[PDB]
Amino acid sequence: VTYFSSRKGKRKTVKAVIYRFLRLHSGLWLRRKAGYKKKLWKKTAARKRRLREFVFCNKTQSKLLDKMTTSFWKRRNWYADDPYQKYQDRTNLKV
Amino acid sequence: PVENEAVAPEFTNRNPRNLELLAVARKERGWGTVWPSREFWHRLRVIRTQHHIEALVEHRNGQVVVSASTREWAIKKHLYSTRNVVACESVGRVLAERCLEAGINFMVYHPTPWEAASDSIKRLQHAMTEGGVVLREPRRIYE
Amino acid sequence: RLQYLIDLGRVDPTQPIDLTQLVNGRGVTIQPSKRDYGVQLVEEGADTF
Amino acid sequence: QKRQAREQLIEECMAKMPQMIENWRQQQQERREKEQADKDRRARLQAE
Amino acid sequence: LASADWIAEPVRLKLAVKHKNRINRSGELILTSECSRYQFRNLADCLQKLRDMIAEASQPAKEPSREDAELRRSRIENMNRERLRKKRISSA
Amino acid sequence: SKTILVKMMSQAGTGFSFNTKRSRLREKLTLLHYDPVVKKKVLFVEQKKIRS
Amino acid sequence: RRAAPLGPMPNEDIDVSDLERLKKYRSFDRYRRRAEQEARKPHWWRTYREHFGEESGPKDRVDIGLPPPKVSRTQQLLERKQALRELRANVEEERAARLQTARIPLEAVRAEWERTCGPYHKQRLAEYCGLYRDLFHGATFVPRVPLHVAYAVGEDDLMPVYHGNEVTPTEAAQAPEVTYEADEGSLWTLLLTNLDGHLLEPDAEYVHWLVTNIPGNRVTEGQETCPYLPPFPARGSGFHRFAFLLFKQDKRIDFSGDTRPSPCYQLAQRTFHTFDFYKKHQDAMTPAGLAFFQCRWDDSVTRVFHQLLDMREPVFEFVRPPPYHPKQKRFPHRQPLRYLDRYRDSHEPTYGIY
Amino acid sequence: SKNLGGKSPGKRFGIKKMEGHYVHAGNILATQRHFRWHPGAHVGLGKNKCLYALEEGVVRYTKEVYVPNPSNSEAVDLVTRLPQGAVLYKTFVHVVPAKPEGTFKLVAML
RNA sequence: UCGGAGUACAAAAAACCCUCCGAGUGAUUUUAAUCUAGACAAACCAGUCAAAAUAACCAUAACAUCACUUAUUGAUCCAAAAU
Ligand SMILES: [Mg+2]
Ligand SMILES: [Mg+2]
Ligand SMILES: [Mg+2]
Ligand SMILES: [Mg+2]
Ligand SMILES: [Mg+2]
Ligand SMILES: [Mg+2]
Repeated sequence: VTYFSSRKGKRKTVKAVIYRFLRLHSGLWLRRKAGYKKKLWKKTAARKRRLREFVFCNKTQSKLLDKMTTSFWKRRNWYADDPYQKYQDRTNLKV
Repeated sequence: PVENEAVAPEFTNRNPRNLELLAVARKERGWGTVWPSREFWHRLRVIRTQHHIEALVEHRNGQVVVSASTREWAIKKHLYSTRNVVACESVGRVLAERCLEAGINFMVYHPTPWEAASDSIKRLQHAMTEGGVVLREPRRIYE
Repeated sequence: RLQYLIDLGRVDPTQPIDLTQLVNGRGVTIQPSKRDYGVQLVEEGADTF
Repeated sequence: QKRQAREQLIEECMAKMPQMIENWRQQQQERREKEQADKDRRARLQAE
Repeated sequence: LASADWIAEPVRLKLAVKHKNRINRSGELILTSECSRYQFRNLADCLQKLRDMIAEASQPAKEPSREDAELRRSRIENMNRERLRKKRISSA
Repeated sequence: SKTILVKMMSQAGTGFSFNTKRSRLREKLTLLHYDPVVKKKVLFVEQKKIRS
Repeated sequence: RRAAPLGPMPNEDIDVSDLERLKKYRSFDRYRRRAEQEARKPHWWRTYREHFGEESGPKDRVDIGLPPPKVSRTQQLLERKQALRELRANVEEERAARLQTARIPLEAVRAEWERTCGPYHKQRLAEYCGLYRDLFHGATFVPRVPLHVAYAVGEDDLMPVYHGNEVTPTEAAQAPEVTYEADEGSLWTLLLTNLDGHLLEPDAEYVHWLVTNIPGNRVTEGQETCPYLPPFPARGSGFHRFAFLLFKQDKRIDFSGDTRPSPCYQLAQRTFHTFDFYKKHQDAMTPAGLAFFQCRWDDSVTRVFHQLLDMREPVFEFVRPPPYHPKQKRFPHRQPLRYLDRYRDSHEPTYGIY
Repeated sequence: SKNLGGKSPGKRFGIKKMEGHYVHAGNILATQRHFRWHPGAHVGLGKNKCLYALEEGVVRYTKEVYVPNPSNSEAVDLVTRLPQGAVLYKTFVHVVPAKPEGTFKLVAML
């Protein structure tokens, strides 16, 4: 990660994280299961469902992705017909 | 207001048969490894000794609900050779009539593979069905 | 929020209210460079409007 | 047009589905019967 | 329901015989909506329910189809209690 | 004895394929599978060979 | 570490050595019979019944009822043996049994069952339905005398009320006919009790028809303390139990506290406790007959609630406990995207300040 | 050398919930490779011989008799070869349900 | 690289160029779905179960089965597929 760029001196971001991850405004990150497109004929239906299902990331990976991504991707986003707009926020978090 | 309008919205129904009749009672799902499966509210149990024939309807706790036995004088004095296929059929008819009197209409029967292919108990099941008692106890709502 | 603006006087219903008027009354903020295409209407407080 | 073509093809292929499954079942039965008859003939000629 | 003059008499009678489970003792038919948090959507649902009731009570082509899974038990118990009911002795 | 990986498609007109392991010395593959597009018991026939 | 068993082990009796000289059972049915015979014994280890409610195991039930009929066992056995021998001597019955074409007079079978062993079956089914668990709370009786209750649906339609039957309020709207055998020298009391349906008190039950001082069989000429009230179960909570209890009494009992008025449409007065009733009339009354049936809600209950009782119809529903969910974590690990939907208050988008 | 492939991590086959533990539906009570604990009341059996509670309640462990399925040939043969006084005993895991099925609440007084 | 047994005797885990078995697949038809509570295990990636509800067959089961059944298998990216 480039903490200080050469042209503008800002902090760059890695494109792999934005290509294979999605950040919700609540701080959670969204990702796909590894191996969900490899050798589907060799796997059970339940295993295939688990592979196809979306999963979250814990605190360590979330902090790593936050460090590796710029604050532009942490903004509040109001897309038209956004499927994840309902998941953007958090409710009933007794902490 | 009217003295009779008091409701106490938390109504308690003390009848033990209530949930079984509504088919929302807790069936005893489970074992799977041993036989027979104990997932029922009422079960038919046919005991064929070398002398007498006794058909029980048992609840999941093991108590006897209604029974029809060749040892009973009513069937003994009216029926000859209480071990026959006709004896099994008569016991089944009497048990079906008694179940109709008792208000029970659904029960499970789980015979052995060599018992389901017999002549006496095949006709016993036929008589039980013709008497109004139907097997295959209904599926539990929200099982 | 629209009701809050109107009753605090930031925007006036007597005149036609546009996105310009909302921006002037500080009811909404629009950033065109962030691919924003304007203001949409939701029904969060439609019961007391 | 694509939706209507898809629906038409689905209906046309489903209209012959009982016939296709019956034909497949009869073909499998014929193959099994032929194999059994061949084995029976071989056993009968070898037993004598 | 009996004072509702915007519907036909046969439709009113069909409503009274079909939806008698939700009719108060005073004859006031009552509909309830709970789904949405907005009273506007709740009234939309109530009016849609009323429209469906009016349509099903006004259409004479209704065959009154019923399910089987939840009614097999009722049919079996009705037949079995009728078997005992078949006793025919004069009384009273 | 080497197996064969064969991709079989539905005969219900709808496009629906699935892969199955088969024996090389067997005939053309034809089974009765379940199609979720039409939600029915559908005859599936062999069309393609993917992997040996 | 080894510990000593707290009692005899199950298979410690048979000898391990010389197994070939020990007889075996070759029948799965025989093994099943032996296993079920052993499973009913009170073992010293933690068994299934103790954890799943054998209902306190043995219970010394207080018997409040008439003495059993004293029958000469020797002569009864002799007559039964003679009847069996006479039936066995017939050749046509043997031919029918061999040819599998034989019928039974079910009416006579039912009559004999009621005469000899019907009381015990009725008592055990009343145990199973919990009549004594709510009427006396500690006491079971044997319904020695029969009790045939029948509702009239019309001119030619009669619905019997057997032990555990299902009779609808439409059939039970009118007063039923009760028949039992008794000489013209005794007095009886009939009490119809609703065990379930009291709105306020769970430990209390309703009275529907209480008639006392019945001379012999004639129930109509006996004075009715409480007039008949058609059953009124709730729409939601269904299958209430209604029990006709028949008591035999010696003295001419008169009571002014349990007397009910002719209208008797007040549920406050229609609140009963059979325990206290039998405590009050324990000296003379002794229960001898019992006939209970189930009753659910139908269209006729609304009329009873509205016209007779002058109340609105209460409607119930079988609500289920909410599903259990664990504490929501700040960072769920490997949980599906729908994890946030399990704790959503409502399916409505909420804009806080926008 | 001559001994290869002997390294393999443990599969954590053991007992999860003990007697008196309050569990909910779907909780895995125990996992095993061979049939050590048999499911009893309100305990299912997964295809990998794991035991999971079907109802919410208290876990119990009981010694009970063993009546095998008549279709299981090996167990049937063992049963027929058992002597006249021998009865098989096994350890079963049960769940005693604590939460009632439901309550009759008033909806509307019509 | 993966699985089984002892070391590691009784919840779990536990190493060596420690002592032995194996696995890199075969045969058959019951061709074995979707969705979702709650749990096992685990640094992470991965692996496991699974109640209720829906589509097609008894109008009563479907976990594909067997070979000690446990291992019989490989992540991104990229290439060929064409849904
Ligand atoms: Mg903005
Ligand atoms: Mg005797
Ligand atoms: Mg090892
Ligand atoms: Mg290791
Ligand atoms: Mg854990
Ligand atoms: Mg299911």
